[PDB]
Amino acid sequence: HARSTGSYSLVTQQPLGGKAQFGGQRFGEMEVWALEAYGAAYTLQEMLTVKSDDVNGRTKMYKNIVDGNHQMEPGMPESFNVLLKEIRSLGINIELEDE
Amino acid sequence: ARVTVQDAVEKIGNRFDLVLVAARRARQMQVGGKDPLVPEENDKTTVIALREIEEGLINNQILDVRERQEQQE
Amino acid sequence: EFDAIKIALASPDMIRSWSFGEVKKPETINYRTFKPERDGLFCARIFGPVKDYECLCGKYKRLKHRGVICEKCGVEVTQTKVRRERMGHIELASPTAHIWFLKSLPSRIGLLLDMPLRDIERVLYFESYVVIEGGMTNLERQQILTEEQYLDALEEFGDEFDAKMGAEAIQALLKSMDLEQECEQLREELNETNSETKRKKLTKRIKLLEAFVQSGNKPEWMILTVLPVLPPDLRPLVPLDGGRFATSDLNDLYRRVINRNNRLKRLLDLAAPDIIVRNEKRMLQEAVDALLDNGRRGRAITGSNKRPLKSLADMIKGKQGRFRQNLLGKRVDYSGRSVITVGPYLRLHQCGLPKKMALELFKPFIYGKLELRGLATTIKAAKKMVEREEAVVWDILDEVIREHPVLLNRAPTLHRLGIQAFEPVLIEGKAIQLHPLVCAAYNADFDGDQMAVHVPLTLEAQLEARALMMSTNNILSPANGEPIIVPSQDVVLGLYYMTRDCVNAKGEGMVLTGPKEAERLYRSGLASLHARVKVRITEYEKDANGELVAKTSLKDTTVGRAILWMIVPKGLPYSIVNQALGKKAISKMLNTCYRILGLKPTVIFADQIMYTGFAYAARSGASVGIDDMVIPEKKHEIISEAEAEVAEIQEQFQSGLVTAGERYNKVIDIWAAANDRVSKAMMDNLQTETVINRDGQEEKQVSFNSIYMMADSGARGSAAQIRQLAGMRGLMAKPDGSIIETPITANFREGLNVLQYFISTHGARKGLADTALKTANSGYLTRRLVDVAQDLVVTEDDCGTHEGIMMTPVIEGGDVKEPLRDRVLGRVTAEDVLKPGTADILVPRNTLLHEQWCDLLEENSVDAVKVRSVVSCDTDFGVCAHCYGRDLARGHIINKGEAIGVIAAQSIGEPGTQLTMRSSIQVKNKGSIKLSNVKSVVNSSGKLVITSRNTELKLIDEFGRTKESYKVPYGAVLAKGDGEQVAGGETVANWDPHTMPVITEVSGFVRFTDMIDGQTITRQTDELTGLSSLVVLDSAERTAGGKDLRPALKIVDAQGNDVLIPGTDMPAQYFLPGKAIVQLEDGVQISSGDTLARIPQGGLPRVADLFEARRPKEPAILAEISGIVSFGKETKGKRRLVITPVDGSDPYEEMIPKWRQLNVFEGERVERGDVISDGPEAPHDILRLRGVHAVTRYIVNEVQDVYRLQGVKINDKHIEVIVRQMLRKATIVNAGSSDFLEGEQVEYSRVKIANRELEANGKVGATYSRDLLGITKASLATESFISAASFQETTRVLTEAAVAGKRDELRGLKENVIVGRLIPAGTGYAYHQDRMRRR
DNA sequence: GGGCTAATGACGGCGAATACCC
DNA sequence: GGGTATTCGCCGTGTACCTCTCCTAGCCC
RNA sequence: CGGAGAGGUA
Ligand SMILES: [Mg+2]
Ligand SMILES: [Zn+2]
Ligand SMILES: [Zn+2]
Repeated sequence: HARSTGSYSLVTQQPLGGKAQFGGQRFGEMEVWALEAYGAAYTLQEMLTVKSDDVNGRTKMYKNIVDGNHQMEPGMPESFNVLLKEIRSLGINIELEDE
Repeated sequence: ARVTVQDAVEKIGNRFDLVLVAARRARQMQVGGKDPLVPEENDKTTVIALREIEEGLINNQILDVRERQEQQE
Repeated sequence: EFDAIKIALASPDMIRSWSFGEVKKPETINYRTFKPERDGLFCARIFGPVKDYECLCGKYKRLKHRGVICEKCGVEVTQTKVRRERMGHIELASPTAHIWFLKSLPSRIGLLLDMPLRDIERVLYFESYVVIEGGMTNLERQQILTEEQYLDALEEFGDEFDAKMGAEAIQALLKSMDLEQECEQLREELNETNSETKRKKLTKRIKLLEAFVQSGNKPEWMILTVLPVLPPDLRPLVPLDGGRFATSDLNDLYRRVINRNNRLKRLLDLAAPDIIVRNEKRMLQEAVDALLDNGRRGRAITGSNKRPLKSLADMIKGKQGRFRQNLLGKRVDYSGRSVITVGPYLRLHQCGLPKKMALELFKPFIYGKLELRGLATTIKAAKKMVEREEAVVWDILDEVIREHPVLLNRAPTLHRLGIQAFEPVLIEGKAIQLHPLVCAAYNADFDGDQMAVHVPLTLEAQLEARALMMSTNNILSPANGEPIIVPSQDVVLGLYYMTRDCVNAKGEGMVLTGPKEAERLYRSGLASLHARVKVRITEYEKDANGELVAKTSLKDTTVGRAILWMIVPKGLPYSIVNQALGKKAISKMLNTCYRILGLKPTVIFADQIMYTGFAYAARSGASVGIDDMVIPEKKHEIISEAEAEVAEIQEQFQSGLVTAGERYNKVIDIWAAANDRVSKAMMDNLQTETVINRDGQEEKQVSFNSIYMMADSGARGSAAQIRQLAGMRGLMAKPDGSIIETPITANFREGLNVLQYFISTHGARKGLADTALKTANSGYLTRRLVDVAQDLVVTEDDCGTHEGIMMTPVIEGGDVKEPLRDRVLGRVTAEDVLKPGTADILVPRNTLLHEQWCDLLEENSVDAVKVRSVVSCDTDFGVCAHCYGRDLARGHIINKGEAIGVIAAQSIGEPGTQLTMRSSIQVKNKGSIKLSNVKSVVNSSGKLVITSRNTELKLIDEFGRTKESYKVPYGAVLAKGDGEQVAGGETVANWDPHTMPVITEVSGFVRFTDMIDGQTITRQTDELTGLSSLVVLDSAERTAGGKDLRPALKIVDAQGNDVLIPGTDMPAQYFLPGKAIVQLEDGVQISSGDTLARIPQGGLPRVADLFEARRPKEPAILAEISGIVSFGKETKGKRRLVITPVDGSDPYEEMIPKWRQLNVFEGERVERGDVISDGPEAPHDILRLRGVHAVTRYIVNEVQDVYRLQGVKINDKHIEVIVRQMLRKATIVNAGSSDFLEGEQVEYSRVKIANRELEANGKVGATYSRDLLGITKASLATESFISAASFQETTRVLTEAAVAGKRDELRGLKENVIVGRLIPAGTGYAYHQDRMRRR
């Protein structure tokens, strides 16, 4: 069972899980630790941002791969913004800062 | 046709300047222009860039001189 | 793009700035149409449009009207993404106590008001009152009341006094409090008051207060006034397959809250009596409690049946909250997974892959090459083409694979060989073929494991994969330099069969000019595979400066071994192959190949090993039959005689000679002895089974029986498992753990009964459950260790320091367990190595050491090597390069950047599956005698006794080093002395441990000096002889009068004057404890060293307790200060011990629970950090007394003893850097010329870069004290808080970071993983060099 | 049948909260 | 007072799959 | 496209 670009999930713009719902694998937590253990960084950055979460980066990635380029555009993971809207949905002020 | 990148690290011992130098050169050879200075074996520009690393004629300095001169032109 | 993440407290103005409407009505949808309901949770005019760029009434479906809101229904026409971005709010009639500040423990409003939490809960839940500005009354300011007391306050002070109830009164309390006056008052009381609990609570209160004034917050913001609501898309309304809606419980919670608030407004419209609105506001406070954190207050509300529901704290806490579910581990596109299979013909730089999965994964690449070739210009017809799988697409797929790596990944990723990279080769079928040797790295058999593929997209990631994470780049392991390409089971069997010497076969006793004709003979069949034959080989030694020299001769060898010689590359000698080639042998073959010939000969040598091993294992035919296990015929007689012996011991019990437990122990020893007899018998009858002719009569050799080869190769199993397949399987334990008295006599080649099989079923199920829960605690240990050494990245190249720890090989009191070479190997020296040819600069003082230098060290016989360590590294925000030395799994030094904390945590917690969970010395070797911490005297016999407690015996060999070391107690009986020589096995070290000595320093008369008879002592008469002894009893059984009448034994001379001890002017008074048996009586002169009284008397959770650094169940306490010792006040709970320094100040005392068998006397002068009562050694006292280097030496030797007892080796560097991240914090002693507070706890690097420059100018630095926190604790108190939000809790961390306003600068891995930028570890560390060089 | 329709079988640690002698 | 001396809750719990069902049911129209 | 609950895979 595998996947190239299928349905994204609703509460978080993330790939789904399972074979029945046509989803993909889970790059788990210890696998992030494994990539950190190697000196590789770009693999992880396109992993949990471009290939997984950020909608603008992955649509421009799709256009770049069909247009011959190999280039990421990081932006911001959407799930981070979901986390921030939940913590801001508490009684907590948390923001982003200077250039 | 490439199995080990040992000699590439023998020419640049830092092993992370390897990645940045090879990626910068292979980006500048991928999308357009600035033709590879090695014969190719019908292989992608990744292997071409590492092969030109192991010929010694690519490092940070050659890219510095050539990008600076393309800026001057 | 941006920088540090700021956090603060919610202000009502900030809430109203955030929101874009008030939800006044608790509706959700229309549920008759699919349109949303106005001003409910799913509101358009508050949040936004359902569909993209379409108004609700349908006015402006055109993009030309972007921005303008409607007027028929008032909808801001934009995208629907704004319904993911706009929050909302609920105006509240009642102010509301936020729940986290109520019940965080420590409660922030709790200790902020200087008020107990019970009264706060009684105020908030409307069952009490509180005083707001009493003034000139009979009522205190913080005072709480009840209803009749409220009637009293109505009686006497219905005028000017005022008081309220509920959260509004708490808001009035927070508004009615100055902070600067509280600061002055608490600082004065810190200067004045002298009580420890008062000092503790006041210093926490003043830390919170002056941190809060530093913060830009107001305390009444801790009381909620307007409730901010989540966007609707994050709480979305999903319908199931049917006519219902099973959504999140957040919508039900907000529905409850809005109904409760609107009915409270309506009951503030009808002006109800106040008891009903007490209940109503209590319900609203309960509702906000359940919205924020359900279950934190008592019995929790529910949804479906009785099941407690999910809230915001459930969304952020726990496992399945967003950090461990959706941030650190994200599902990723371009992924796949299948069952693994082999395909042995592959090389290790490649893996097999199914065609259909490759056509699934690489779809955009295939699209790109399709419209590059222009067979279809558009993309939809291209997608139909790749759906059809036509004739051209497979050639395109073979184009796009050829040099593109992929990542392979077994799911339980323990350590960093859980993920590698491979170049795919397209294989028919549907399962991933995988190179076999690499399976031993994954610990992945072919039982049905499902490995997953990922595909790197970008060009940098392809270079990372091919350049770092390739299989070729990883042939050594970051555990240690054992190569992980050790072959597993079949190929090692084939090699061990291919190099062995049968005594005679075809071709035995001829000569051959080359291995080529040896292979030509074996493929002919005109010879043996293996026969001792003189052939010619040729080897290539590079003894000169990297230059090949070819030599040759005739060597005696075996023929298959000669065939194997055509595989080894040039530089290896011949003697690597001339042995039997077991698993350890072929592993060190690959190790020497890597150490001599670089990398590419080692990789191609591994490929050729695998090919030839599979080929000649197929040529072997190493099968197994039932006659391949030989039962010894002695076993019938051995079990018969064992049965006779246990009948004899049983009838000796039934006569009444022995006890039951003595019978149990003697019977179980004779069973173990018979078991070892069976073991010796079966091992002989296997390993010399081959008794055959030699071309003469008869000769024995090692046997070609099958299971002896499968055990002697080390392929699978050992003497335990082959013992169970032939001999008896010994003894098994019961579920209580008591070893079973009637052992398992039978064996698996014979039958088993019901009962012994049942007993082994008990044992096997115990083993399986222990492996399950052991993997559980192993996973939790790995998680703690990756979040305690999260932050640490090597950042510099040298720190230029001279300090370092000392390296000696490890000895407990047995063999030298791990020698000096392996601990020294790969680490960079601190100071120069001095050979005992004293003042020979053997190596320079700050250089790397590899294996040739280690042979130079070993043959020069160096005993102690001073070396740099990571805990003593002096790097600002990181660790220098040369304190880390060789990056293991590679040859050279660590590069600038490659982060070690993660490989350290993985290489510690990885073998946790492989772990377990639940007198007199005969000195061995021969050498001269050395003593450490020596103080001795000769007794009356002439023997040598030791007058110091902490004396160690070292055995110098004939070389000069220390090969034996023993812990000698105070007063042992040595037959020899120091400066002398003992023989191999000559008994010298002997003592009586059951009796503590009263051995005398001097000689003289023993009077009865301060010995009161009848009140302090008693007279016990030995019944066996009659020559009795005085018996001093304890402090509580006797009267309290003789408690201060101390027992003493004082030495006087022939004139009766006090014998003067040389060294002082003090006489020889000897004090005694309670429960002693005092030996001598009056009129006898003693010798020096004479007894004056007969004094009477671990697994994986051990590792977890060490890294937590817990106090044990009975902590061995130590001396806190140097000087003479003295006793104190008797039994005010404990017995107090006061050490007075000779020159310093005395007043420290240490209470001792005196039920312990103590060690020190009353008249002893000890160093600080010296033992008082023995037992397990507590780490914190070792740090605050002995030093940093001693405590890191203790932890590394203990945990190396554990991991080496299980036989899986871990190098010390990983443990040491974990120890460094344990004690990252510090505690301030004095402020000095800086501005830190006295009791302020603050991390070591911060105060180090503070006081480093404060000494660099004219000012003076400050004094600190490193305290040794546990792993889970020092993760929390960090510069970041987002790491601690990822680790183990959320409530405590976010309350602390809330009241701090702690500006969270990123600085580390996982923080930069959450925000999704580059990791400042590798290539990202060069990137962050660039970006930090910008600012 | 249906259209609204608004309890109890963990367990170790650990630190904060009181109790209770002295 | 106050220093231990308990007790009273808080909190953690191995990773990654796959298969299946069942989801708000209440209730006076 | 969400969450429970049950079984199995390593
Ligand atoms: Mg398995
Ligand atoms: Zn409209
Ligand atoms: Zn250093």
